[PDB]
Amino acid sequence: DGVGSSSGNWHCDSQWLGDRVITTSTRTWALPTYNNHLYKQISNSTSGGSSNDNAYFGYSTPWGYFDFNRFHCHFSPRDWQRLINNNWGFRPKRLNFKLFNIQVKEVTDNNGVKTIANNLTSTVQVFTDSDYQLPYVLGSAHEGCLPPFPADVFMIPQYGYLTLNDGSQAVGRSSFYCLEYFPSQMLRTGNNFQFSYEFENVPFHSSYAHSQSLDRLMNPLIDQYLYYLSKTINGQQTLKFSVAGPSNMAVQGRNYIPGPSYRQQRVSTTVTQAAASEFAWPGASSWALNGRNSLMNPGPAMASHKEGEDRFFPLSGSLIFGKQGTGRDNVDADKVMITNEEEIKTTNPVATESYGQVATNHQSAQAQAQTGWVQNQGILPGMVWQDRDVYLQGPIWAKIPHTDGNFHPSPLMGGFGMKHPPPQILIKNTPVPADPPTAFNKDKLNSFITQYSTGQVSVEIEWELQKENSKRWNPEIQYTSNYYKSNNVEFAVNTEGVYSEPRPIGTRYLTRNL
Amino acid sequence: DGVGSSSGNWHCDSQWLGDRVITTSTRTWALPTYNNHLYKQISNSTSGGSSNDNAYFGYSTPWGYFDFNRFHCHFSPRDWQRLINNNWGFRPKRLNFKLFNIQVKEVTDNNGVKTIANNLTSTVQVFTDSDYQLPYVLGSAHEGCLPPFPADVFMIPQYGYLTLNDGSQAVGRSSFYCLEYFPSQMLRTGNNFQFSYEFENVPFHSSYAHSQSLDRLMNPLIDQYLYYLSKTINGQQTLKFSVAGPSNMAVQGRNYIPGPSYRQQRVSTTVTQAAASEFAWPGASSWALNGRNSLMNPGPAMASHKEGEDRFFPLSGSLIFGKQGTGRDNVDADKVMITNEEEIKTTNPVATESYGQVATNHQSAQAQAQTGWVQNQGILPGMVWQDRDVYLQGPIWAKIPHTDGNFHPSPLMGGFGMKHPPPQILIKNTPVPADPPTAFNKDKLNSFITQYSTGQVSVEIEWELQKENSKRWNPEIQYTSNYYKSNNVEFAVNTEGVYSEPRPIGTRYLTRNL
Amino acid sequence: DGVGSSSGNWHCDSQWLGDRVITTSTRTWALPTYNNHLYKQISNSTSGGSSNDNAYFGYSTPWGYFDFNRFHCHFSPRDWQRLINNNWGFRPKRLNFKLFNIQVKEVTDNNGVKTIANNLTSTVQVFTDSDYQLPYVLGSAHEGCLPPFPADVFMIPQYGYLTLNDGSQAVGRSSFYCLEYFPSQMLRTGNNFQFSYEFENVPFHSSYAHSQSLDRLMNPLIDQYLYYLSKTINGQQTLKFSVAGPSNMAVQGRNYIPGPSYRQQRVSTTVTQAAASEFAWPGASSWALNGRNSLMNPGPAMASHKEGEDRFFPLSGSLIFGKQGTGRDNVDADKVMITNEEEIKTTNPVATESYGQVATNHQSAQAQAQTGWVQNQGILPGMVWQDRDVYLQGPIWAKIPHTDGNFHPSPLMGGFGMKHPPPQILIKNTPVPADPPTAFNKDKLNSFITQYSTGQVSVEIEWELQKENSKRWNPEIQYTSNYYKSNNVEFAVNTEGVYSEPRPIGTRYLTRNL
Repeated sequence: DGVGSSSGNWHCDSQWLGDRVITTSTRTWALPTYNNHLYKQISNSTSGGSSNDNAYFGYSTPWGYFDFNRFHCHFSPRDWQRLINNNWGFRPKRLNFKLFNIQVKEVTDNNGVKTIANNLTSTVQVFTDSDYQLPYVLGSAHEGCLPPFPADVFMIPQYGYLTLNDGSQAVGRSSFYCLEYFPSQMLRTGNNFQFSYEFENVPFHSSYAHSQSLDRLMNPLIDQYLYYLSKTINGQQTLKFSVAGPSNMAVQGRNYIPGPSYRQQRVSTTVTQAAASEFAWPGASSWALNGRNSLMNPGPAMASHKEGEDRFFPLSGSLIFGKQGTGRDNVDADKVMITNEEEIKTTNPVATESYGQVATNHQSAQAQAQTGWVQNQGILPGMVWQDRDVYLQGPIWAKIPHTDGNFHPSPLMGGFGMKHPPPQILIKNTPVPADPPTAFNKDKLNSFITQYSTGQVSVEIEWELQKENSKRWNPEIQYTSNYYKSNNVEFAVNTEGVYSEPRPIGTRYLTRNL
Repeated sequence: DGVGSSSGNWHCDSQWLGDRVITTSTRTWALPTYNNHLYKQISNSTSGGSSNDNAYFGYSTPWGYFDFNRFHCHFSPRDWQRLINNNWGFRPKRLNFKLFNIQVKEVTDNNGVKTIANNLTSTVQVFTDSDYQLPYVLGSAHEGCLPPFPADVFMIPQYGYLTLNDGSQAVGRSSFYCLEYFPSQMLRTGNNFQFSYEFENVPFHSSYAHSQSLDRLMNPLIDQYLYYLSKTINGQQTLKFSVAGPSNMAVQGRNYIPGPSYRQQRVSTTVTQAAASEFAWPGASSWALNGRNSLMNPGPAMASHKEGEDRFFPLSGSLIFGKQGTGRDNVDADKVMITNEEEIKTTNPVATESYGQVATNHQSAQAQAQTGWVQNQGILPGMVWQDRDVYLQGPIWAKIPHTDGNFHPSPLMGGFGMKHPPPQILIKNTPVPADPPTAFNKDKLNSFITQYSTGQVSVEIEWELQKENSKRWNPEIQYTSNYYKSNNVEFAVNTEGVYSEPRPIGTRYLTRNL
Repeated sequence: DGVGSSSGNWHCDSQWLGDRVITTSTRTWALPTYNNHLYKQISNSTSGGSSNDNAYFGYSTPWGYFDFNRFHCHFSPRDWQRLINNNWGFRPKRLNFKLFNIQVKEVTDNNGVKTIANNLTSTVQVFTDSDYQLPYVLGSAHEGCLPPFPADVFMIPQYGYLTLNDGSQAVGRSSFYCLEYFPSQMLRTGNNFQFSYEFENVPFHSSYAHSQSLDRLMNPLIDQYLYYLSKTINGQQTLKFSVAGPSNMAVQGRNYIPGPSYRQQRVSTTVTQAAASEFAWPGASSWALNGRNSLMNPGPAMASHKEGEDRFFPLSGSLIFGKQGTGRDNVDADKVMITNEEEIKTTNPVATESYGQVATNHQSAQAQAQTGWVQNQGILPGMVWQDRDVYLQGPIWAKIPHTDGNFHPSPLMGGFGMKHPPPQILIKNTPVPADPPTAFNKDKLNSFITQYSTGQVSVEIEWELQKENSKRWNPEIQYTSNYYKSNNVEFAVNTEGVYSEPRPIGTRYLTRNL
């Protein structure tokens, strides 16, 4: 429109209908100039790294991008509490995104002092990768998302991507992408940008915990009409059979079995434990691709620990969040928040235990029957399992890789897997050259006016709800704040205005039968 | 129609529309009399074999069959080059088949000299197994398909099938099929045969190579909001956590993991390597069925070798084609063409490497953390993979076995899996008895006129194309002939008129993101 | 239709309308099996040649082809005489082609004796290269055309083509063409083939000789109003000028100049001339392409000899025809017929003379004026010329090479140049395999029934005529037979039934002004 007219209003609210909840969040963003308007080839050689498992090749772009792939970007703690305490499931339906109130500033430095002024004629470029023609980086748990607290002003992360690499070198199959080779809208201070997106059909997330275990689905009062091998010896091959009943539930015939497993090493959170060695990488569970070892993290959805063993967690089978103010490198256990998936112990195997035992020979009068531990078990017919729970500060969705085949493409870090997820939204400040020389020079200009941009961003997502119809008589487990006095209110600001999330919040508090 | 009128024309051409390509191929065939018009029980006893893994029971029929289940039967090398260099995928849509210009000949031998003359009144019988009531032998990479060179005249292979066997003996469940118990059209020299077939819906074949690896999908500039266990000891269980970022990509959380594996033994193509033993069968990867060991060949789609290790190939995990003129038994490595699947190293594990490592115990102050190699890994949720590539001389389709359950029924040798593939087309010369005795004899006649038949066969297949919409800036890898001078043109005839295919041609040259 | 019904009639006649003449010719042809149904790579190595100017690479096909690119294939000598004596020009308009009365024979040899019998069920394949996708070999003066005498039975020439070569080797850019990769009609004894072709617009051939010379177009009674430099010296630079008039026609100003030239060495037909050396190749005029020297033959259209010098002919600037019964190698001059282009001496320069003289320095008081002979002269503005005359036994048309640029694409051997000439008509006997073995063998069949085919071919061409409207008073020169007695009639059969053409007949007997 014009310089003196706002191009949008501040929309931040949650609307709770019967089977739907609509979340709207608005944030103020700041966008600097990245790479000084240049594309730069990057690799482990340019970052000084030399281990082959950490080798890479790719490019850093002068473009930024908008990321809102975390639940706390849309749900307040109270809204999250309502969702998890009142619904058996939820899933995103549609998306509305807006950019408005664009403000481009120029920075001039004379001597140790910088002056900031408006550049009303400068432009900012925005486009969406609706055709998914660029590498998708929103499927990784990267920082730079919209802040959970609406009052926080955030910096737009720089967009970068990786391609095929051989050590620090590239190959002929490696691809180079120029983001200026895409049509993009150019916005001055009076312009705004908006688009709508429809989520593809995805299953409802399981925001419930099973009230029954897979091995306890039988009637505890009635025998089965099936027999099991009880005895074998007299005290001669004396085969004896008995009815499987309530007194021996472990040997009863069952129609379904627990889901797959990929065993994790076990770590205790108890201080004054002596470790026998440094094992964080040597003892790690891991998968190899083209000679590169990657850590299995978080791996298949498995129960974090057995009943009563909350002190143990899988070495890399659980999401680890950092508390507010936590450092980047080598922080203590009390500075991080270790999530656990104990709710899925009713259907999924324990992460730090073998799946089971399998016969490994033919027993005879000369050879005793032998069994072997199954540390990793693939998918078998009749298996049932629960996917990893999602969290308030955890990811929402991920892009299913474009491959010939996949099985249960639920993101392993939690969330909804989609072939066509919300498109990447890329933003960049248009370069503004400084005064050029009065004589023609064919070289590209390298002198630009120092600029940055700021504005507001709004994203609205409609969520579909799956209401609970339980006939359970006794009250359910519910997420609740603790009344006991404390120096600060949980999920609030401190005396210095710092917002903090004191604990990870799952979704599985209500119960339903298996 | 009549003796002196052709029943069809020679159609051999390729028509390239926008999203579709129509291939038409015509060949001249010759059909002899098989088994002297008899059905014969066959087994490993009748072929003199005595190893139980090679034991069989079945029947050889006097019928021949038409096979066009190889890509070079329909695509010329130039058409194949266009398809692979300009399309991200393709799949068959519909089929047209024709038999015409039937010519039945009689052969008479007087003394060391044979005379060939037309038998205008004799008939040839043709029918299609549209109901799939006969054993399907087109799903195996058998010889006898239409020649890649249109000028070559080919011999129709004899139809045979196998049933249940116990050693060299049959069981009560074994089935015997009489092909004369089917309605078939009888054609004289003036008649022709034709039918149309519609391919069932199949996914597009992946004629692309990924430009990204599964372990390099993150933004190389932004840290994750997740932590990993870095340290453990002081130099006391001192648990330390760090942010997973660009400097350590191997430990970053990931949503998807590489596909399944079934490890192959590794063989070097380098001459003057000393082998430690004869291992081609003892070292083989293998699966057992009812006490019979079958070689795992080609097995699950896995990367043939790591980067830079082209000299290595899996022992039986790759398709091996023979060069023109190559012998049948014990030929050298230079007489065969070893295909490789290096393009799928971005998503599939290396065939000659373990899938990864899994924890095998509980670490403590007394026991060091232990890990074990995963040589075989089944399907797990979140896995993605690419199927085996198809080749110009490789198979096109296969029949999915009629079973209660299957997973990703893409043929392991490459191609399109279908419950209802193109039906088997069976052809046989009608027996023409010689002069019978003037006195009645109840025994079946065993004196027949020596006959064979010849004619033309045409098959037209419409293929749907998936065009590429890449935004890649740098040029792609393309299949191209080499300009450098040579004695012969590749994919052409020699000075003796022998057509040869000098190398296997895949389909994965273009690139797309993962 | 049927075995016992003719598929066409014998049409051979000429119809003379006002401005059009329609020629129809029918011939009986015989087609053997070429290369034993095989494609064969050929080169100068396979023919034993080692000079680099004669090096080649290409392929010989089992296909034959129909050629009627000679005027005597359509015009009888009397029709040719009428055309040349009554018309100032002519050009082809449209074409009708027919194949009918197909007869396929099988040949069996027992011991030194061959038996020929009909094979009523065998087929012959015919198609036209209407899209010009195959190398065009009809643009060369090759043998194998329809005989000039309608009663002669001719053998169909074998089709072959050449591609890019480096010595006896090929390069990556070399192309291999399979003629079975084209749709073709298959004809039994009852079938026939026909198609129509429309000639693209071409200029009328000049069937006239100019009655004026380019240097004698002025009025012989009137002076010009232009002056020329007559004198220079006194006997001091004394410049003198004079009027150019009838007394000095050589110095008169002229608006147009004779056409281009490329000088030929001069050869006398007079016996008992002593040559100073062997010069037939060393003295030859020639052009080089990629290091290969090709003879300039027949080169640009130039006058064969000056007035009264009929004994001289250019070394390779004239078409040389062989008399009936003339051998292939090293025949005497009386065994060949040397054509001459003396009719174009009025506009074209003499082939064995320089185009003219050009100044080569600046004359002064110290340096005498110098001139140099112009042995080769390119196109200049104001040039006019006549193209090479066509002959009764000479070629009719040629295909203009598909190139970015060309100038006056009239074929240098004479005729009409067309981007889309009459398409090549290719014919082949369908291979008929002998008795195949009773056991399947994957190799292509190499045992075939010995066969050949015969039939009639008819071609009808409509020619447009350009009538003469001369006001010349005295009678014109006309082609006429000589009344004087001779042992045989010219253009007739001998006592042994051998038809002969005793002399080449041009088209330029009538006259018109320049």
